[PDB]
Amino acid sequence: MTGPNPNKQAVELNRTSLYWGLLLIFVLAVLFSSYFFN
Amino acid sequence: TEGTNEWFGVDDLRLLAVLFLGHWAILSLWLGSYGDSNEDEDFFGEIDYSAR
Amino acid sequence: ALPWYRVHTVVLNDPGRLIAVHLMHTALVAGWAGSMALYELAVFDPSDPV
Amino acid sequence: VSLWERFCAWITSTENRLYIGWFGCLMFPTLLTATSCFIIAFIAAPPVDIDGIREPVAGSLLYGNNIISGAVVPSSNAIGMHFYPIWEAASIDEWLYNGGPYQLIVLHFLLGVSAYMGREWELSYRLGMRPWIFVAFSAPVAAASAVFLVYPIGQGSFSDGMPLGISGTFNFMLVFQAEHNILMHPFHMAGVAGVFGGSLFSAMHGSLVTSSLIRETTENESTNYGYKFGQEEETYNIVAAHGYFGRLIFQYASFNNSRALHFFLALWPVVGIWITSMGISTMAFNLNGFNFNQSVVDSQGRVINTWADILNRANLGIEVMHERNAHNFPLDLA
Amino acid sequence: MLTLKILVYTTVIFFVSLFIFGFLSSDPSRNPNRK
Amino acid sequence: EVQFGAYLAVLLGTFLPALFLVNLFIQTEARKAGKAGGQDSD
Amino acid sequence: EVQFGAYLAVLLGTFLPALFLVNLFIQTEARKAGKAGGQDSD
Amino acid sequence: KSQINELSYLQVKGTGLANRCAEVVGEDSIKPKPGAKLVDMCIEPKAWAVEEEVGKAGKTEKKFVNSKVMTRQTYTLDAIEGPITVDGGKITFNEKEGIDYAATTVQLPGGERVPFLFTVKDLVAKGNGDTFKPGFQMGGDFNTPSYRTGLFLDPKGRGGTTGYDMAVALPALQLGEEGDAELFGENNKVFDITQGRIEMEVNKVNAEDSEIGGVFVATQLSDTDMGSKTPKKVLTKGIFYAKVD
Amino acid sequence: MEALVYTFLLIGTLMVIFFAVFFRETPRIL
Ligand code: CLA
Ligand code: CLA
Ligand code: CLA
Ligand code: CLA
Ligand code: CLA
Ligand SMILES: CC(C)=CCC/C(C)=C/CC/C(C)=C/CC/C(C)=C/CC/C(C)=C/CC/C(C)=C/CC/C(C)=C/CC/C(C)=C/CC/C(C)=C/CC1=CC(=O)C(C)=C(C)C1=O
Ligand SMILES: CCCCCCCCCCCCCCCC(=O)OC[C@H](CO[C@@H]1O[C@H](CS(=O)(=O)O)[C@@H](O)[C@H](O)[C@H]1O)OC(=O)CCCCCCCCCCCCCCC
Ligand SMILES: CCCCCCCCCCCCCCCC(=O)OC[C@H](COP(=O)(O)OC[C@@H](O)CO)OC(=O)CCCCCCCCCCCCCCC
Ligand code: OEX
Ligand SMILES: [Fe+2]
Repeated sequence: MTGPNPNKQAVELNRTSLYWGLLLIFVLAVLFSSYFFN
Repeated sequence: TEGTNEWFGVDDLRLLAVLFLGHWAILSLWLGSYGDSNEDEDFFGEIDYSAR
Repeated sequence: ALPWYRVHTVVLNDPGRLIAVHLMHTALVAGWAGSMALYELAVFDPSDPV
Repeated sequence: VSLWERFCAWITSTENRLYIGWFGCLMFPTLLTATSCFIIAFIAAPPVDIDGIREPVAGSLLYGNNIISGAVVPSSNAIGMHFYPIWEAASIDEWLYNGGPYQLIVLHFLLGVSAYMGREWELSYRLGMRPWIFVAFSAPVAAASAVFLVYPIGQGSFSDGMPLGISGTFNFMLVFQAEHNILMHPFHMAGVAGVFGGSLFSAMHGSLVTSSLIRETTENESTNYGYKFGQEEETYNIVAAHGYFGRLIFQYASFNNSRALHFFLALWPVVGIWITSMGISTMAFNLNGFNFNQSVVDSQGRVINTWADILNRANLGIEVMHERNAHNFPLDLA
Repeated sequence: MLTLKILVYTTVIFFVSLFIFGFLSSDPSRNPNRK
Repeated sequence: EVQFGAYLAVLLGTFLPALFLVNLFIQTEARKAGKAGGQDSD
Repeated sequence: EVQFGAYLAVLLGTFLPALFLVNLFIQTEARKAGKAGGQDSD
Repeated sequence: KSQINELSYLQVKGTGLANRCAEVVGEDSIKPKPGAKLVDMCIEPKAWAVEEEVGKAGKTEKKFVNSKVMTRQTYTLDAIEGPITVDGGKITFNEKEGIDYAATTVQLPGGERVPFLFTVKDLVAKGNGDTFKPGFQMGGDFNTPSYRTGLFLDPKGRGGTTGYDMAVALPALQLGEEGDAELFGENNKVFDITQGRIEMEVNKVNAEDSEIGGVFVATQLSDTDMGSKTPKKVLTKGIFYAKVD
Repeated sequence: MEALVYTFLLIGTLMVIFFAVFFRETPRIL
């Protein structure tokens, strides 16, 4: 190895942006399912 | 020809030059350190710690 | 404190890990093209090329 | 200073991630070739004439199998015991038909496992350890060489060798039962006692240590965090677990010595698998197990059945059905 | 098929010779006791 | 007759990205409970 | 002929429990980076 | 030859020599006697070809692609006996005994394995003239038996003269008035006999040694596994050798 | 189509064997 990277950061996702990203996936799953099942 | 009774499976003459140049190419590496040493230096141990 | 859309900007001031990342995209592109072409040979049928 | 001394210093260095050693010079090229051919022959390999009757048995995943049924098929009955490498096969298609990769995998396996065993010796020498972990590993090496090497020798063909698979294992065990009666043989009896006893004393020793652990944690965190690595204090009250087992059976049946205790855990399985692997070996040369068929008779002389006669009728069912086309003559001499 | 065969005897007696001349390389003296 | 690879498209198109976004939230709350130093940091 | 509900059994039997065990590791390392107080806690 | 007969058994074995027919030396004429009986006719093919649908530039006419044999050295026929009867117009041959079948398997492009029984059973040869000459050329029909004798058991355990006759691990197929008649073809095992046409051609004779030998060409039909598939036409070529006595 | 799942389970199992050997949590005294 070498030394520890000084470019370590942390990732954040608040409770607000969770519900956006969940609803984004389910609505795209509702929309595109009917075409994939054909 | 599988069940021929030939030495080390050497079917053709070309495979010998493979064997001789394999043992000797590492033998010559080995003689670069452990060769050309004194063949007349003993010990009363069970194990020798002479040199490199 | 990075958002999820800035997580890969830790490699801006790090050339040594800029390569290791660019090698990992390469190992996924090359692994795709190998495993796609293995998938296509199980599906291809050379019975009638006409 | 020399190039060889700077290479011997690296190849015997314990400062490597994995110790290579001088046995790794022929462990690693052997086992990586047994591996890289096994993954290809298990996934993509055409069917193989095993019975020598030109009825090819599928064994790979691309030819409609799964994890259970798929298997690297042993070589042909037509080859038998002959050495069949790639260069003595005139094409790879002729090699893969006649059971090619079974000999390439097995022979590079038994060299690599007998070199993995000597590698366990070598690092014990360079670390200051007493040497004999590799003697305990002799017991599965004895058993691997019994079903892949010794049993094809005494039966005269690699086709009787063990198929590299899961359903092929149970084709091997049942046909070995009908032709050799392994369950009545006292060396399979001495290794069933080796692994039933081995799994007993494993879970019996592992419970008495875990029973007598010393308080070093709280009830919120894990039990395992009361052991700091490399500590010099003993992590369990061994007097406590001795007084428990000294009352659970009686007093004199308990090892107070932890060294003699941890030796008996290494004795019992390993001796049980040395003896078992020399059961397959002595039954490779058709010295079968016991045969008590028609042993109990009345005074009239009529045969009174026993449990061995019921066991015989199970052996007669597998004997008349194994290799149902390969036989032409009334006695399975092979 | 006689071109592959040449390649194997190279690779075998390469590593076999590393094995043979490995233990001839004063191998008992390579212990943590002394030297 | 429907395509039987569409069940794998939808139910992994739901679950795999949605379980991803849950993970970025759980480690967000763990870092906030990590710094806070009381009863949950450990 | 195979059962087409087995793809949903296996590929969710892999992914859903295996993505679960990843989450317990990521929040474990976030709590350790949370308490540590340097460059990653936030 | 007599050169092969010089060797002992330990010098021939493992060398692939016993597979190969002899090489006759020189050319002359030999006359078949009234009681003339053919002694050591061996036939060995040197090339194989299976009739397929070939991928030309724009067309798909049927042509022969060749193939690689995969059973190793087991293809040669040997020791084939038979009397040489003299019809007035044309000399004839009818084989009687000897090893007159050699089962073998060739592989096509694509990975398809085509087994076929290579045989000369019940051969009626007819050739121009009376005496064997370097221009002599005889041939005729032979009967191919089936590749499997009727007591062969398939993976389910079904044969023509033994075994079951239904899908033994599918016990709900024989329910109803129809039964299992949807898979009827894979239950009925039919022994099949087809025809084959060989064309031999003598070109080198010894009369001082009474042994002939030349080039043949044989066509026949591959196997079907008792009606499991459509058999395919197999052409082969090679060299033979015979002792005319 | 069926054997594609079996292959992915096998090489996916060999991945986590690779990461467990080389990326192991190295134990340390003190
Ligand atoms: C050559 C290609 C390339 C490269 C190397 C980058 C590199 C970068 N971009 Mg950029 N970008 C690109 C193309 C590229 N971009 C394109 C084409 C667009 C238009 C869509 C954008 C739009 C864009 C925006 C709007 C932003 C960036 C940002 C960034 C930075 C961080 C990326 C990050 O955090 O994402 C992390 C991403 C994730 C954690 C998940 C993303 C999930 C995606 C949406 C779906 C999954 C991807 C899918 C599997 C890919 C299939 C392959 C397909 C590309 C063929 C980084 C410097 C950020 C920036 O400016 O840095 C401060 C930022 O805010 N990019
Ligand atoms: C280095 C480790 C190693 C070892 C031990 C083997 C061993 C073997 N391989 Mg393998 N192989 C290896 C690496 C290795 N392989 C690698 C790295 C590859 C990838 C290229 C292959 C690829 C490969 C293929 C593709 C095939 C083999 C095959 C074989 C077998 C026969 C090969 C042969 O003729 O050996 C040559 C051996 C010798 C000439 C003998 C050397 C022994 C020396 C001389 C020591 C003896 C000392 C002597 C007795 C002292 C006498 C003193 C005097 C005074 C009397 C054999 C089991 C074949 C096989 O298994 O087919 C079934 C086969 O087809 N191998
Ligand atoms: C089954 C494998 C095996 C293993 C793991 C060991 C292990 C050991 N042997 Mg040993 N040995 C063996 C078989 C084995 N032996 C056999 C079969 C012989 C008789 C030929 C010997 C003769 C022998 C002597 C004379 C010496 C050792 C020594 C040693 C120790 C150090 C390693 C060394 O330098 O030996 C080198 C390794 C060997 C000699 C055997 C190599 C075995 C290979 C890896 C696998 C088996 C292949 C087969 C036997 C070779 C056939 C070749 C042919 C096909 C061409 C170690 C405990 C040394 C020691 O410490 O003694 C105190 C020592 O001086 N051994
Ligand atoms: C209650 C039932 C019972 C029990 C407990 C046993 C117990 C046993 N039977 Mg037995 N048997 C039974 C019923 C039973 N039998 C019945 C009913 C039959 C008749 C069908 C048989 C027929 C039978 C046969 C025919 C055989 C046994 C054998 C054995 C032994 C197996 C141990 C073994 O092979 O490990 C030893 C370990 C190995 C063989 C593995 C070696 C692996 C090497 C060292 C390394 C491999 C590494 C691997 C490739 C990769 C590692 C992981 C990687 C990711 C790194 C054991 C004593 C076998 C035997 O006698 O011993 C040979 C045997 O051949 N039995
Ligand atoms: C009902 C419970 C039971 C019991 C008591 C046994 C007992 C036995 N089985 Mg068995 N078995 C069982 C269930 C049982 N089995 C089941 C459910 C199966 C699977 C279907 C098998 C399958 C099986 C196979 C396949 C084989 C056995 C064998 C054996 C024998 C040795 C096993 C051994 O040493 O294990 C290891 C355990 C120990 C060493 C602990 C000690 C066990 C002994 C018997 C107790 C000692 C107490 C002593 C007699 C009393 C005096 C002491 C006193 C002074 C305090 C032994 C007679 C083997 C055999 O045939 O041997 C002849 C054998 O081949 N068994
Ligand atoms: C008066 C009237 C009415 C008349 C009728 C007469 C009458 C009263 C009759 C009744 C009498 C009657 C039958 C009573 C007898 C009672 C009796 C014994 C009945 C039970 C019957 C029976 C079959 C018993 C025999 C079975 C038995 C218990 C066998 C014991 C087996 C045995 C000796 C095992 C030892 C194995 C062993 C060596 C284990 C140690 C190895 C091991 C790894 C242990 C782990 C371990 C051990 C340690 O040591 C310590 C330290 C630690 C750390 C540790 O890990
Ligand atoms: C009708 C015929 C009658 C029988 C005839 C005899 C035939 C041959 C018998 C062979 C006897 C061999 C004696 C070996 C002694 C020895 O091992 O000591 C090793 C130590 C020494 O004891 C330890 O010894 C130490 C004292 S000292 O070393 O002995 O001085 C002491 O510190 C320590 O506490 C103590 O545990 O003992 C132990 O650690 C316990 C293991 C005992 C193993 C013996 C049992 C036999 C093997 C099990 C059966 C096979 C297993 C597989 C079965 C499937
Ligand atoms: C092969 C591997 C497959 C990889 C797939 C994995 C990645 C998949 C998921 C990533 C995308 C996640 C999007 C997160 C979303 C997210 O977290 O939002 C938050 C994000 C930015 O938020 P901030 O900058 O406030 O973030 C602060 C940080 O603390 C957290 O981000 O917003 C966006 O990036 C743009 C807004 C998109 C928000 C969606 C808007 C559309 C609303 C939904 C519309 C549907 C309803 C329609 C009704 C008609
Ligand atoms: O190869 Mn496999 O199994 Ca031994 O027995 Mn004889 O050979 Mn065959 O029969 Mn039974
Ligand atoms: Fe212990």
